Amino acid sequence: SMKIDVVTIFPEYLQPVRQSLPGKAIDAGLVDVAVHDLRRWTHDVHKSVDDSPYGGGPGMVMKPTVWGDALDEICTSETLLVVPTPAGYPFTQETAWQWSTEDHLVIACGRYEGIDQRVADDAATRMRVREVSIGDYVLNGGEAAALVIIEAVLRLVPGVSLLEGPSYTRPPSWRGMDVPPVLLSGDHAKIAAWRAEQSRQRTIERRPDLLGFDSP
Amino acid sequence: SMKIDVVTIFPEYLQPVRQSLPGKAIDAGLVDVAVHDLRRWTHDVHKSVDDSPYGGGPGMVMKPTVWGDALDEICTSETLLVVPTPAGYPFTQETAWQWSTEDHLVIACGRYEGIDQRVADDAATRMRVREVSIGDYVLNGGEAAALVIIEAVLRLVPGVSLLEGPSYTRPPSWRGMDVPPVLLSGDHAKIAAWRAEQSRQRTIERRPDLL
Ligand SMILES: CCOC(=O)c1cn[nH]c1
Ligand SMILES: CCOC(=O)c1cn[nH]c1
Repeated sequence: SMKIDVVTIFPEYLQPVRQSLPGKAIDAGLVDVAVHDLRRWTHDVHKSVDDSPYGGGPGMVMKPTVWGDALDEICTSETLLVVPTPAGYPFTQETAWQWSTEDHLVIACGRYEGIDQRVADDAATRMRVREVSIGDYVLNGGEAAALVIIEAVLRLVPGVSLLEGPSYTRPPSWRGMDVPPVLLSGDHAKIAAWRAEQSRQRTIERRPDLLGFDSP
Repeated sequence: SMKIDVVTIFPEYLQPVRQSLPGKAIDAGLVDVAVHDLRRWTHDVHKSVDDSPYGGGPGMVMKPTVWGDALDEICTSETLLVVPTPAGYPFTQETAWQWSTEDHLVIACGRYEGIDQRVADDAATRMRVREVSIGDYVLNGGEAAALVIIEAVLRLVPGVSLLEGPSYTRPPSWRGMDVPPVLLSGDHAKIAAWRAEQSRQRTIERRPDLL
């Protein structure tokens, strides 16, 4: 069974929920997901986890010491350490398929200004490290990106190109709008053709990059 | 004050949590977020929300009569309707900035196989509709994508290029590794030039597509 550990200063936010895809996986016994409060590894009364950046700039950077103790306790040399960040290598469907065979994923959630770089540098001396982006926008912390990665990966676990065109179900006419009649005909070959053409025009319009063309 | 309505068959999973950024905004009174269970608008005892695809194929497609009623109740002509889908236009930082000044966002979460296309086509005749992808991977449903979109938009509400390089804070030395000396130099022109070169090298290595 696969084990996923998540580390965050917002533990309530990432606590697993029974009625969800990861919730079902856990219940089928196919995965163990544990959430850890980063503040468990702090010593001071005020339990501080970040500080102003060396060299100046906005916001705060998470301290290396606290992350060091957390990952020392949670990770082994076998661990794949996942770190969401706007500056990461791209997380894609290939990435999801690959991670779906892993024994132990640890996901380190940190603020967007970053965890002190020495943390990832240190971890890399003992385990495989993957800093990754799920897309080109900014989140305040890695938490929401962790939830996307967990969804993408777990649905590919055993036992759990081109854009898709429009899809339709009953009734065949609704508010004066009809389902494309080819879909009603039962001709497998004609239906395959119409769907291919629909996918072509959608991909060219919305995602020309996928077909090897310049973006808008 | 911004209003966000989220429509889903997984209401617990999407319930706001106090200990989060969206939870802070809500308690600060900068947004009101409302989560609705789609099953509220079903017709039968089974609370059916999908049905087999015309033309055949795997998976199921969400019913137009059910989503139709739900959006009639929730949306107004001022609504910007958001539909996460792998087939969408890309959601980017530019998109988040645009939506951050909207009065009413409604986010329709469905399974990845899709919602009957006539729902969006119908809605687009009396309100603004945006189908968007948050990245090139497959989720079972739009729920996690909605959390990401809400996160990116809300942090841009008042009150709540190249890649960024490495960042550092105290202590100066840790486990045999020193913060790069130039950052403690007090030469802020040189610091900006060093950070630009770090950004350039990191972008070459991790995202060469951005050049
Ligand atoms: C630490 C925050 O991380 C992000 O904002 C992100 C991750 N992927 N895309 C954006
Ligand atoms: C309705 C399911 O939505 C997705 O799978 C998705 C959205 N953006 N990237 C993937």
